Amino acid sequence: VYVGSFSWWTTDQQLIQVIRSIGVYDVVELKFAENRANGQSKGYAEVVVVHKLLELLPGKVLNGEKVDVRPATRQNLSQFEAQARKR
Amino acid sequence: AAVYVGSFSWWTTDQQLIQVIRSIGVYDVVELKFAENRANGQSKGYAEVVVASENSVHKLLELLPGKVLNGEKVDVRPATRQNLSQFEAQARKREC
Amino acid sequence: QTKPLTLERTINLYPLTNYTFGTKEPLYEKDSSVAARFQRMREEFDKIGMRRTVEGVLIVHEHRLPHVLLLQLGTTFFKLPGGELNPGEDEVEGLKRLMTEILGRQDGVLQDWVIDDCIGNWWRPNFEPPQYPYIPAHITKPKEHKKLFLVQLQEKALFAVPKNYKLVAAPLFELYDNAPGYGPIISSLPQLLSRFNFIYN
Amino acid sequence: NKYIQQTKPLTLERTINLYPLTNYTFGTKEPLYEKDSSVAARFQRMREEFDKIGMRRTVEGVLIVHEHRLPHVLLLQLGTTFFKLPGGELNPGEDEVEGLKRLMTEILGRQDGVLQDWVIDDCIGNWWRPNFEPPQYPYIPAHITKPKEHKKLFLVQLQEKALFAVPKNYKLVAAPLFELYDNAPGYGPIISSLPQLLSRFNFIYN
Repeated sequence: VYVGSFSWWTTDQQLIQVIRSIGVYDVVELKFAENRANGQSKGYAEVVVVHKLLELLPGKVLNGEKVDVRPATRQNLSQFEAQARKR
Repeated sequence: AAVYVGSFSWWTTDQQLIQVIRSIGVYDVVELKFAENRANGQSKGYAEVVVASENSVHKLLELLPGKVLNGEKVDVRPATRQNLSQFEAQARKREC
Repeated sequence: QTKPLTLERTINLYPLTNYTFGTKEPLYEKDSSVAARFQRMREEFDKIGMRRTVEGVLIVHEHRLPHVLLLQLGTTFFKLPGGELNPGEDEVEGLKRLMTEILGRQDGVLQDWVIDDCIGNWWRPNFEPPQYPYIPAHITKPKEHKKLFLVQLQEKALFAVPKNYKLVAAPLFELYDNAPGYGPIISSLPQLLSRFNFIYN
Repeated sequence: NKYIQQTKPLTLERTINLYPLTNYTFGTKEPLYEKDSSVAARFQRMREEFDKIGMRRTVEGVLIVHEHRLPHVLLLQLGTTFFKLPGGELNPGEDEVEGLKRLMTEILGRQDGVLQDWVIDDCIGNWWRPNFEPPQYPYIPAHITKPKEHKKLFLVQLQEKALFAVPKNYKLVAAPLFELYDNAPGYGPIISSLPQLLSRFNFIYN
């Protein structure tokens, strides 16, 4: 699963609490896309547990913006990466 | 008017060069410009000595060659493009 | 505190929302060209000696991260507030004077600058742009000594910026490894600030 | 019995005595091998341990000498182009400074009975590793609440003379600050920023 887009100060802790409030406690690991040069978050994350997050998580507002959740594929990573640098 | 002086170690100082120049009777040095690696400021072991007068350039060319800076005898030549090329080639050849 | 201050130095940061920003009359550089810059440096070197510059690093916090206040001229040029010390002037008193000249209020109400920490030193070996955080071994007479200080801010303050400049709060990640954008001195600040234990008030 | 001395003036201006490179010598001891020699092994152990004890805490020492009135940083060279500072991992709850003293004695401590005395009064900087990957930064990125490694650097003041014992598979070398400066490709981001980190110190060239 991929989630985003959100601001660069949206934390892994904030993202986790929003995931628990829909009923996903089976999260293994969060990994943010980051600028490697300076460590800045690119505003999206790969979440690793699925269909609970695809369904109930979108339509939630995190630090102002609405989250788009979609399944982890190459197709969906290019869309979030293209969206990242459209900012 | 100017000359190139070299070659010498990277720890040969501005003060040491000015003192040897004073020792041959030259007191109108307008600028001492060491050849340097721009990235880190290290001296490449030669310098341009700019003086106010041709009298001082004549003295530098006659009296300075052979003088010793930190164990090395220095060469001194007129500051021409050809001589700059030759000092820089020598410095590049030392860097190895 | 339990540890020596040399081993652990704690600094209070306040949020950017605690601060306000105005503008005042433009403040123009003493030198109108690079050529004129180095000519004056040369003349002052002969008449007085090494130029002594002090600059202040003023830090706020926003979104979890320290931000340094920078003066921006135009698109691409950035500098720290500071300037030249007078002959014999104390470094700290001199930086307070300069900060007041640059960011002080027109209504006469003084800022209270607190300056207790040197963060680095940069040296100009020649009458030329390059500066290094050490004196090259062949240079016994550097032409400029630039000293950087952390300036601890009051909980709240109004800064009046000369209108030819913009004041920007740059997060440390924007500066880090960005010498092309900010030059070697500003781009090194993340490293130089890393030792501080910052309290995010 | 002794006379009561005046206070040493309290200032955050730090003055540090340096001594000539040739005041320091070394003998050889038995080779040293780090816990991990491969990248993949490094990060596997870091993951495993992170689950057990939490954030890795590393401490490293910066030992400074001078030649030609330029400070030189002592480095451990393990390969043509592979350098590290003396240091390593703290044990659980171990004090940062006492831990660095242990690590330094383990790596460089003289083997002939005379106890090495490390003077460690100065923190130089901090680097954080946000993930189980190579990047480290001099700050914690705003989105990271749980960094995987915190590395702290300290200036270690040397006595006028010292004998070290160096593991035989290492070399101990003295890097002029101009060799490190802007040389992240050769030395990495931590070592290459030591010139900047040391610039605040008032060095005395004895």
